[PDB]
Order: sequence, then structure tokens, then C-alpha cells
Amino acid sequence: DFDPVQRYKMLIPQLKESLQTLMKVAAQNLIQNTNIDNGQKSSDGPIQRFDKCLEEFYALCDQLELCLRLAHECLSQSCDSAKHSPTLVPSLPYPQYLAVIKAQISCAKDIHTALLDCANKVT
Amino acid sequence: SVIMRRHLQRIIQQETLQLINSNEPGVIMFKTDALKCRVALSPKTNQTLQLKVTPEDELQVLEKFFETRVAGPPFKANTLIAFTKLLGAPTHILRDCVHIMKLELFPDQLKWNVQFCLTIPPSAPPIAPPGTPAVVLKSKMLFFLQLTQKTVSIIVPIIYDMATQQANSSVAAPMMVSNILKRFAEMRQGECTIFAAVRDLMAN
Amino acid sequence: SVNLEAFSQAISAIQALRSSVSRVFDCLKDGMRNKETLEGREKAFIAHFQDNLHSVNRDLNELERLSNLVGKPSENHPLHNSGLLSLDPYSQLLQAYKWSNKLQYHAGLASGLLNQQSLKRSANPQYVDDVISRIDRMFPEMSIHLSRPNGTSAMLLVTLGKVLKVIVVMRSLFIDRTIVKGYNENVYTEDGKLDIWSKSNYQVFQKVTDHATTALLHYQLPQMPDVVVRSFMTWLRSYIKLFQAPCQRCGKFLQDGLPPTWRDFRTLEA
Amino acid sequence: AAPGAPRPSSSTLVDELESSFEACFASLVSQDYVNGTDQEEIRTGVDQCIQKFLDIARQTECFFLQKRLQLSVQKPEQVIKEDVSELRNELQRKDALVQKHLTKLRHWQQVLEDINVQ
Amino acid sequence: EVNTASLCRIGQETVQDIVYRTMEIFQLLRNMQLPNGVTYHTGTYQDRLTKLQDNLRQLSVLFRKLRLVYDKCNENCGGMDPIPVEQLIPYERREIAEVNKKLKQKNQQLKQIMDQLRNLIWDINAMLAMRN
Repeated sequence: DFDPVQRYKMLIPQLKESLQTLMKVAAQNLIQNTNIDNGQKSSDGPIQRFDKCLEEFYALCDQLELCLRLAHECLSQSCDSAKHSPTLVPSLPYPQYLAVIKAQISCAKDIHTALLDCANKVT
Repeated sequence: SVIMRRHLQRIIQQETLQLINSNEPGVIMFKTDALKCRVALSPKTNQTLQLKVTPEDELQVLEKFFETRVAGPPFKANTLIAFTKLLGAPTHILRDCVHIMKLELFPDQLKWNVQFCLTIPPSAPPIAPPGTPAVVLKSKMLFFLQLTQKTVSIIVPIIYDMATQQANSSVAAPMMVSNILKRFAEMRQGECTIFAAVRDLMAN
Repeated sequence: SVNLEAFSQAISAIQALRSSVSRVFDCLKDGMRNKETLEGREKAFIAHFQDNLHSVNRDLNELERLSNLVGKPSENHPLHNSGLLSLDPYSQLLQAYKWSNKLQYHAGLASGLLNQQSLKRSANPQYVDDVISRIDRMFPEMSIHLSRPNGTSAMLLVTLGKVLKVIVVMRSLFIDRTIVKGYNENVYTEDGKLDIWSKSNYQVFQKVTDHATTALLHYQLPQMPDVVVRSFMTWLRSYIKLFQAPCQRCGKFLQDGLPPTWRDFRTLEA
Repeated sequence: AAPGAPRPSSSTLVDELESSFEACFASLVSQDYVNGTDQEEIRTGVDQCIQKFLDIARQTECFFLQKRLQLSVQKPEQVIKEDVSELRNELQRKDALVQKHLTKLRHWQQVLEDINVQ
Repeated sequence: EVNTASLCRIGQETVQDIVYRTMEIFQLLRNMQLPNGVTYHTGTYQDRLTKLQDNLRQLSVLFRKLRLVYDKCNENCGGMDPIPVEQLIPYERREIAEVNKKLKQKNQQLKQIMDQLRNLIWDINAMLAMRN
């Protein structure tokens, strides 16, 4: 029952903090190998392999993108429906709505057939 | 199919009891007998004929076709709950069996295609925005009677009070009155096949 | 409901953020290719760092916008599509919608770009005027009227926020022979004896009259008189303010205006 | 032969027109899924198809003018006959319009003969 | 018998009209409103598709005539087989002249008639000051 936009809003801080933790563990691994290769036995602290954090970041990014795309598709559909269909949600009955929809579908198919015949005659 | 199986195991674990883990989850164990755990074509569906000991036989093929039609595209998970609810002991399962058999074969309104086993109609009585209307667990279980269509045209539901479908008004009252007067000799399986056949034939 | 643009912007922003962080991480796999002079790769590193800051700032700015969506999504319009498969063959509806929108956009762009025609030449009713007047009169803040006391020719006037009405007496279809006045200085209701012309003003709106005459000799399309008078009235409406004066200061002369290209500027300079 | 100067091809100026025309419209009429998200994408293609179309049109027209000029400087009798026919048609149209205007004025002045009965 | 000049003129006119028809049909199908109109039941789209098919037939026969005249031009290659392209850069007709003189005389007569018609046709400009 969660709305998309509010979920995105509440999830932005998650992506922020995950990127922060990602950079942190990256710096940890960097200083670890930098003290290992040329320094001495000082960095003895097993941190995260930096794989899980990156994968989680990518997954959260992908989920946010999915939610945004879904919201955009829904609003675009609502907009085009409102713009190319009157308000009839029972001053017209539902069968009239279905009939109008079918008639428009048939008109679009007829237009498509006419254009195909024009292309055929062109060739 | 996989999401429908997920919803099926969810709803079978939710309220009733299920079976222990095996090769295929079999929770279709009805009163008499049931054994359906073979899926030849996995992409299509994971379902088969449980068992045949008595009609309600052709009942096995009827249930197979009913499951095949109820799987289809993932249009609604409520269809699964509806099919699961089809377990009425007092000859209620026989009515749905006969209805599916009539629909699965498409024989010769008025000897034409008249069958509507769907749900969630747009012209339903406005009470609340439906979230998953499958069936009404009451004395008069609601169900779409048939999809009437000419060659206006609209479908009409019916709730036969089996305790028998006693239902603008010009399109509903005469047909229901005729169907009631037709099968007026319901004197023990009343609303099992008499009312079903009446609504099938004498409704046109 | 134009939030679709901001949402597409946010889509592009998050895609660019993902692409940028991926490229940043990929570039860190190797050091300077062949520096041979210094470690100036720190410059590109700081550039990528600032790009990350840019991405974060854009994400924040887009979080600030796009407040919320309205309740009851889809506004109960596709309930038929939301209906059971019994009545839905439903996707065909959305397909036809998208097809119609795409065809409309395509036709519009084609017509627009086809403005540069290649026709080397063009060779081998007192009912359209009233219709055109009624169509134009539906527009707001610009009231029109007509009496036509001369005869078959058309005589009409227009009003604006001020009393600087304009007297336009033209033929059936195309606008010509116009004149301008200001603040009841014409009084062309019953001037002298009737709706007189008098072809005059107090030596101030003469420039506006000349500009309107020039415009009449400029928007003279070969056909489609409705589009002609629409362009005419849009050109007229551009003087509702007469306050700004670009390409100069608003003190150069008596006034400043000549927008034949839908944009006004200081007159006597083109 | 991409950087080469000679153009090894033929059979043009006829099929090219219909090809260019149907090119950016077959994109429209197609029994295929259309993704419900696009902007500033097909515009480039349609500008290209109309550009090449008007270009080859200009080419054909210039070829026509060249052939016409060479014909005139070769066979001026044809151009003379064409001009004579055009002048005859113009004179016929002028005479027809004059007769129409005369008849209209006659009919007009005739009905308003005794408008003032007096 | 040949009319090659008129043929080329007709071809140019035909291709120009084809471009014009393309522009016109684009302008026509530009405002392709929703077929299932709220108010209009079946009025607009019928005549719309009618004019569509009409323009389609028109452009089809235009392409046909274009191909025909192009074949006729490219086939009747009579006169100046070499056809020097570098011969276009510089450094009886008695009946024609008679017809021209006759047309000029008719034009002058028509111009005199029109001149008389000017004065006979103003007729209101002088006396609109007191006309009603």
C-alpha cells in the first residue's frame, strides 16, 4: 500500500548512506593493501570484500529506477486517457465506453490498413 | 505459473493444512482421492488429473481443462482463491463441474455461446472498491450466471439461495422469474443440476 | 499535470549517476596511461569527484521537487482494462493510443519542417466571415464586434485592457485597410452621424498603424484566411503591455514595438 | 568504393522517389510492438528522409531544365509551338471571362431597369 | 506529334503537385482527432478517410503519369544525340508574330474597356459622404 513517490523519497537516504559506506569500505581495503604490500603487519582487520556493498548499491539503484519508471508509465497513461477520453465512469454507461473503445480500435486498424495499402500501391 | 504456485502455497499455508515437502507440492487432497504431481511441460503448467472414482470419468478432464483455463495469463491471482473455494460438499462442487463441462465443450443464449465463469464485474452493486472479489461465502454464493450477448448486450450475475435463483429490471426480473417458474419442482440435490440446467436452457 | 518532464529528468539523472559511478570505478582500475611528465591524473580524478557532487546535487534538487502523486491512480479510466479477461480481448486500447500520439507528433513535425516548400508557382459567401468571427470571439480578454454599415465589405473593431481599440475594416476573408486609435479618441460608434472612419489619430499611434499595415502585408497567406486572422489577432495581442523594450532602454523614443516574429524589441532598429 | 570518386551504380531517378517516400512512413505503418516512450528520435530520421527526397527532387528538376534548354536551343520550333498554344489558351480564357463579365453586367443592369417605379 | 516541351512542363507540374499533395495530406491528417468523438458520432472520420483515399488515388495516378512521361522522354531521343552539356553558357514564325500582334490588340482593347470600367465602377467613392 506504499506509494511510489513517497517510497523513492524515503529511500533516497538509503542510497546516500549505502554509497557512503561503500566509499568507506573501499578506502579501508585500499589502506589495508597499501600497508600490506610495502609496510608491515599492521592492518589486521577483516572488513567487507566490497563486492556485497557494490552489488547492494546497484540493486537499490535498479529498484529505484524500476519504481520511477512504473510511476512515469502510470501517470503518462492516466494523462493520455484523460486527454483522449471524456469522463464516463458509472455520464455514459460502461457498455457505451467499451463500444467507443472498440470503435476507436477499429478506426485505428482501418487507418493502419489504409496506410499499408498506400505503401503497397507505392511499391 | 510460478507466481500462481507461490500464491497457492501461500493461501494453503495461511488457513488450512498442507502436505510435507516432496517433488511437487500436492495440497489438492480432496475427500475421496487425489494424486497430481506430474508436470510434463513445465513452461505450460504444473498440474494434472488427481483421481477418478466417481463423477463430481469426464470430471477429471473437466478439472484439467478448468485448471488450464484458470492458469492462462497472470490476469488475477484471485482466480486461484476462487478455484480453491470450489469445494462445496452439499453437491455444490457438482454444479461447478457441470458448468465447466458445458463450457469446456461448447455444444450447440439460445443454443449459442453463453458462459461466464469470471468475476469482478464493473456493473456490480457499488458497496466498496474491490481488491480481490472471488466468491461470497454466504447462503447465496455470488457468481456470474452467463455472458449474454446478441449477434444491447451485457452479462448478469446470480446468487441462488439454496436453502433457486430468486432475483434495468426489464433485463433481469423476467428471465429470473421464468427460470424460477421452470424448475419449480425442486422437492435432495436441489441447486446442484436442476437450477444449473434451468439457468442454462430455460433462460432464453 | 506536466510532472512527466521532471520525472523523465529524474530518470535521466539516475541513469547518468549510475553511468558516472560505473565509469569512475572502471577508470580506477588503471593509473596514468603514459604521463612521462607528472601525476596530473589528479585533475581528472577531481573532475569525476565533482561530477559525483553534481549527481548528488541533482538527486537532491529532484527530491525537493515532485511532491507527490494524486490518490486513486489511473483515475478509474482503464477500469475496463483492469476488468477481467472476459471483456478484455485491453492492451489494444493502449496500443492504439500510443500509435495515435506518435502519428500526431510525426505529422506535426513533418508539417512544421515542410514549411520550406518547393512549389515554384501556384497555378494549373457571407457565411465564413460570421463563423470566423464567432471562433475568434471565444478568445479571452479580446472582445470584438461588427456592424458593417458600408455594405458587403466587413467592418469590425477589437478591444483590449485599455481603451486603445482598433478599427479593422476588411474584405470577406483577408484582413486589409486597418487603422488604430487610443482611449476613445476615435469614438467610432456614431461619430458625426454614424460609425465613421476619419482615418486619423493624434500623431502618436501613426507608428502603430504603419506597423499593423506592414504586418497585414506580411501575414498575407495565399489561403486559409482563418490562420491569417488568427496570426493577425495574435500579433495585435502582443501590445497588451507596452512596458518592456529590449535591445535598448525604455526611453529611446515615444514607444518601442515591432514583433512580427512573436518577439517585441525597440522599434526604429530593423 | 567508399573513398573512391567514381559512382558505380545505376537505375535511379524513378525508384528512388517511391523508395524515399515509403521509407519514413513504413516506420509508422507497421504491425509491430511500439514502445510507449520516445522523444526526439524519429524526428532525425524523418528530417533525413524529407531532405533526401527534396534533394533528389531538385536534381530531377534541374535535369528537366537542362533538357528543356538543350531542346529549345536544338529544336526552337517546339518551344515556338508551345508558346503559340499557351497564347491561344490565354486568349480563349480572356475572351471567356470577358463574355462572362459582359453577360453578368447585362443581367444586372437589366433587372434594375425601372427600380424606381415613380 | 512530339510535344516534348509540353511533356517536360507537365512532368514538372506533376511533381510539384505531388509535393503539394503530400503537404496537403499531412495538413489534413494533422488534426486527426479521436474517432470516437463525444459529440460527433460518425460525422468527421467518414469524410476524413474519404478525402484520404481520394488523395491516395490522386498521388497514385500522379506517380503513374510521372513514370509514363519519364519513359516517353527517355525513349524519344531524337535530336542532338551527343547533347553537349557545355553548350549552355554564352560568352515560320510569321504566324506566331501575327497571333502575338492580334493578342496584343485584344489586350489593349480589354485594357481600354477596363479603364472605362474603373470610372464606371468607383461610383460610390465620390458620393459616399451623403450616401444614406
